[PDB]
Amino acid sequence: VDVLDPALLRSGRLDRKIEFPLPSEDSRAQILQIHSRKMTTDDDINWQELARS
Amino acid sequence: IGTGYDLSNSVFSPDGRNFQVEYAVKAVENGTTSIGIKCNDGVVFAVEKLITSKLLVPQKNVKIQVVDRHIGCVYSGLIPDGRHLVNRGREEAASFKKLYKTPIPIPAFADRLGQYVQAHTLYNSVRPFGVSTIFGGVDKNGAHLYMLEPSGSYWGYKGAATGKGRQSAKAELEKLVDHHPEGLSAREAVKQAAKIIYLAHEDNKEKDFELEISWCSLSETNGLHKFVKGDLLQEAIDFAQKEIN
Amino acid sequence: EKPDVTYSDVGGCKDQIEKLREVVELPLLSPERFATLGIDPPKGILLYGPPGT
Amino acid sequence: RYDSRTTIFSPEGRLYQVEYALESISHAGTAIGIMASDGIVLAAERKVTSTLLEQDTSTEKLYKLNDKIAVAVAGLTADAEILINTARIHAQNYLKTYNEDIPVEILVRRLSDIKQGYTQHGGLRPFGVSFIYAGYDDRYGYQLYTSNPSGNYTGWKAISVGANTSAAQTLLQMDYKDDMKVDDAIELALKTLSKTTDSSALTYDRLEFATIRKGANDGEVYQKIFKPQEIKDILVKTGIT
Amino acid sequence: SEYDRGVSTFSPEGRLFQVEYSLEAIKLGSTAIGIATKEGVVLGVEKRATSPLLESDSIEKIVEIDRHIGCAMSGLTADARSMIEHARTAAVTHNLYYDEDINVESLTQSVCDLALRFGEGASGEERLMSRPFGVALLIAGHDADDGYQLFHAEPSGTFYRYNAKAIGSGSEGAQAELLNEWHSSLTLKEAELLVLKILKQVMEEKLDENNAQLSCITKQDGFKIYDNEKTAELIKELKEKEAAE
Amino acid sequence: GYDRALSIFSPDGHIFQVEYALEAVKRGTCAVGVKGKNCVVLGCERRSTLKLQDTRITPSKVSKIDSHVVLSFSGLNADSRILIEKARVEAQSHRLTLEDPVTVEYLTRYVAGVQQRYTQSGGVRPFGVSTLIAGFDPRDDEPKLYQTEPSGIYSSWSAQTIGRNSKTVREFLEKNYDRKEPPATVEECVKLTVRSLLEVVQTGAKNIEITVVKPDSDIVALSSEEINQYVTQIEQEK
Amino acid sequence: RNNYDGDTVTFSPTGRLFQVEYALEAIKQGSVTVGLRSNTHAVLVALKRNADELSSYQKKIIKCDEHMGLSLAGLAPDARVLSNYLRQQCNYSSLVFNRKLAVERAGHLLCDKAQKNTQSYGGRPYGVGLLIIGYDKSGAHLLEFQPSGNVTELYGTAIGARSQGAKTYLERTLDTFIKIDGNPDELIKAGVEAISQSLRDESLTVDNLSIAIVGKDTPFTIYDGEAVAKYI
Ligand SMILES: Nc1ncnc2c1ncn2[C@@H]1O[C@H](COP(=O)(O)OP(=O)(O)OP(=O)(O)O)[C@@H](O)[C@H]1O
Repeated sequence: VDVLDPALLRSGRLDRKIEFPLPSEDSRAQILQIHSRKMTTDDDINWQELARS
Repeated sequence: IGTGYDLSNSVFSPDGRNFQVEYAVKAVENGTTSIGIKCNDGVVFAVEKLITSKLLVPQKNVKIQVVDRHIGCVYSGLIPDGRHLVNRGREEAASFKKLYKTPIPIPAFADRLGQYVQAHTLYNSVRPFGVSTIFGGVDKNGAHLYMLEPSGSYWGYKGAATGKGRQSAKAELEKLVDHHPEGLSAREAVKQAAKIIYLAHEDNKEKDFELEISWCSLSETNGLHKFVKGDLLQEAIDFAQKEIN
Repeated sequence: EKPDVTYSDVGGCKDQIEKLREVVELPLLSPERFATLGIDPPKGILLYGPPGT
Repeated sequence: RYDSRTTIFSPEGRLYQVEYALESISHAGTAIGIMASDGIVLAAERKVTSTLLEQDTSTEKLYKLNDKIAVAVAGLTADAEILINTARIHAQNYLKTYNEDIPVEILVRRLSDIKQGYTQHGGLRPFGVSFIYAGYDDRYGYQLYTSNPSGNYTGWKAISVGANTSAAQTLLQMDYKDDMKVDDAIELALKTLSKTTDSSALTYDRLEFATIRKGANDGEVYQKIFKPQEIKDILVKTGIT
Repeated sequence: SEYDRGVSTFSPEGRLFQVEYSLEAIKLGSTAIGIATKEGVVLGVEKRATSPLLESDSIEKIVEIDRHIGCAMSGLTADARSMIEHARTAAVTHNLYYDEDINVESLTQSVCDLALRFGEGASGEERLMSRPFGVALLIAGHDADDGYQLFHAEPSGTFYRYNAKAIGSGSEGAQAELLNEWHSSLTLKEAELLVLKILKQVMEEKLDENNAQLSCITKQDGFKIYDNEKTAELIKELKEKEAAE
Repeated sequence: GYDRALSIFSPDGHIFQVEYALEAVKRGTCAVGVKGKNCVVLGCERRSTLKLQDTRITPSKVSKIDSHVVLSFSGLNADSRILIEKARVEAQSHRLTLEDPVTVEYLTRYVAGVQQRYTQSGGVRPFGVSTLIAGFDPRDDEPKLYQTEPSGIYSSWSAQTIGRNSKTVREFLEKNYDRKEPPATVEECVKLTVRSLLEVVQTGAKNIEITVVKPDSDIVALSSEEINQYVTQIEQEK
Repeated sequence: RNNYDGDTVTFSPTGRLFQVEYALEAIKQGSVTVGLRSNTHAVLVALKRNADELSSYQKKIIKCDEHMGLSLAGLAPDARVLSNYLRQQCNYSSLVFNRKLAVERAGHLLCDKAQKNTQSYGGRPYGVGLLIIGYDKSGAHLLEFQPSGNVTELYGTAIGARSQGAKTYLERTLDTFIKIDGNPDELIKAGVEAISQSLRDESLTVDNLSIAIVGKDTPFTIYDGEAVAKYI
């Protein structure tokens, strides 16, 4: 955030500054799931339990 | 940030504050919904205790702990840390009972607790606490509810709330002042606590909860602290279930 | 083309050498297993380390 | 760097703290002690002088620690203060216990041990102060020592610490004769002090002086500080003033 | 790295790399071999000289802890003076308290208790030793009740019972040999020549009694540290045996 | 960086403080011990810096612990100072408890034990001194020469050099010395001790210091004149 | 950063401690063990790991008392100090109050002990989980100790390496083994099946089995050798 040029730091060139954090606990479990639906899934997997790890 | 300020907890930033104490609060955010509902003839405590898996035993772990036999306390944030402040409260409470031969006043407890938290910011071989603690009871001068921040700030509260889903919780408390300008009876403030915590579980929705409610009331518990259980608790469950749906 | 080097001219039967076999030889012999699992078969490898290994 | 504390050594096993503490002595003025057959003379130099400065109430680099042994001081003076008192107290502890005055070698040994002890253990600072001990004991008659800020001692017939150590040392030993008269001992001190010192006119107020003799007032070790009016005279005999 | 500058600071593996490192101090010191048998445990060592002016007949690296408990060591001897000191005290205080032989196993624990000490304080064992111990022991003795036992006391971990163990520098190649040459059919005389046989293999020195030293724990013969003639005799038998082969 | 405390180790298991302490010995001048069949000669390089410096009042490199134990040292002079008085008291405390003349084994083991205690501790450095502790006992006729090292490890050796350029002096001593035959006469024990020291002094026959210890509490320190007859005797054969 | 990883008295910006988190990693590297219980019985089954085959194993069960005991997963030095402190407490309780202290009441003291070293500057944190069992008047109990020091009362748990397949087993058979009361054989049996599933690079032998059992009519007893020959 401190490599942002002063040209765009003037109003009316950016107006929304929108933060992306590092995926929280609840967010990890969902990301893991979609990756897991490319390959076979099983009842063995519990994503909530992988996310804690 | 660095340069002290967040690396040591007695060092002040140019902002006149300490960023580690904000971080102490952040751990409270991560902790779960606990309310205390002040009443005109008692005090009510409710807590959401989440169920991680169903191997857990029902009603056998809590965050409700008693000091004396008339002061209820519940903490949210870091669980083992929160135990130890109440434990330290007991040792303090015991000393008051020895010297003065009398239960502690709830404003006396509020002063002694706030000295203990504030001390853990004066040294750097110590860690701060990272818990809020809703507490209070009934004494001479009636019922009093206080809530302590990990900041070491307190004030009297007509409603106190902490944990993650506290946004919903604070709004429902303020509605409770408006609908009943006495803050309602302690019996129905138990039911009122169950409806709050269930809405607070819409913020915690991914897992299951266990509702534990306790009270200490002037004549509905006969001036003593007891757990709210059995047909009282079953009622709360049922009222709460009805009113979300 | 076609080196006059085998795993006799390398000492150690190291951990990296066991993971190295899996990348080249295993999906070349049988791309069937990789397809069924639903992983896309290893074919990229980066050997890196201190000098003189 | 490995100058963070006394505990820690460089690759080569030297300790920088000792080194700094030696250098501390030579940022305060020249001090010269000469032993002679007929007395040991002490002379020191004032690093301070302002026009409104007084220095007639006390000598700021000469203390008698006992009625037979006295020390001239080189180093930081606050550091000096603590130790001057420790030594003098230890001296009289000896007097209480044995009903006779402390031998020189013990007195020096005690302070170098304390100074080393601050290096050997703890967080405490080393204290860079070099004392020239001039004493008399029946073990070796007149004895002139100095103590290192490295925390050990060496016997002497002359030594110079404080500013211009190299300059003072060659000049003193060139005009040394094994015997030496106490008057010549005085005359020599003043001559080496002028050359070293960057104040062209060496006046009596830039000088501290004591002469220590058992050849004067026999059967009694007698240490006598010269007054300003006596120091004023000897400068005219050496032709400075 | 950064996890070898704290002794209460763990690695992102959950370990202490101050402690890990002390394992390599143990390995640095010269080889020691112990082999338990059903007749006694034979404890052999390696020494090193750089000058023949070294008195090799008046140096310790097999030490007597009792008249039936002996030990070998490997690693830093600065640490070992202290380690062996503690362990002498325990055997003696046991006979003080009890008039009966210490247990081999029990001794093994007490040693490891002093090993635990890395800082100061801690309940139920007030800590007085300030750094990691850099010394291990092979602990061999005899109590009747468990017969002859061989343990390796590991300051980093805790004690592991062995039926044969090599520590030090030459440990990796010895352990494999000791797999193929520990039997449930060993005799005490054969064990003696076995130890020398394994030592020579990993010793890049000359085999002589000047850098070796056998000893036994036999409960009927007492703890006997052997003579130079005696060990010399065992060097001689070894060579005639392997000449024929 | 693991040379910042004695509570932090390197991946090889060293505390570099001890390693840097051994280099500190080398700053202090050499000391040589050599035993014979009925003596030990403990001989040392002495320093003569200036005419001003004395010898009376200027420390010796030999200090006598007691009447049947002697001690030489090499290292920093301040560090050995606390160690010697400390050593002397320990030596007295033996007799106080037991009521017997001090054992040489007891003495090397406690004195390096003081060193050991410091090294074990992480908040304080130990000394930077290696010593020779030589002696006899009135009961035992066996001559003993022991060593300490800055780690607080004590070792026993028939003959040893420690101090300044010790290694070079060592190699010469190996050859002449035999565990099968040490020097038979005292005078011959002294000749070897001198032959070794000649090397470190370069020239200086006032700079070679000889002391002799024999059983039945015989310690002598040789006159300047006596040390000089050896030097001249060694040059005629040389 | 992980420049908050340099202390035990310094919370991170997100309100975590890295020290307590790395300690969780140490459980995972520690040896697997399964707890479970019934109204009238409680069992630990633990995998006894050797360093090699000249090594005669290691006890993973420490007897706390005659009605209490614990098992371990993670650091062996750490299990040792907290076992000493816990044993003192059992002695204390029995000396001063004539009483078998409740498992759960016992567990709040061990929780504090942990948090002492968390609060203070120095004091190594603890990077072990202990599974606590006991049988008092209030029946069997099972606590799971954390390196935070939190105490969790469960009907069943597993910790260590590859211990997640044992939690999926127990969940399914949860209600089954509780109802079995007055029959230790079955509860014992269940703990063996759980820890079968864990395995990798290992096969159960006689001397990998250590079963620790306390119950309605049973002292704290650790079973080994010919008595686990009926359950290998
Ligand atoms: N595995 C090995 N077996 C035998 N010798 C080896 C082995 N590894 C390295 N060497 C020796 O080291 C020499 C030089 O190193 P080599 O070419 O194997 O290394 P590299 O780490 O791949 O190098 P670079 O940085 O030069 O690309 C070889 O010619 C060989 O003699």
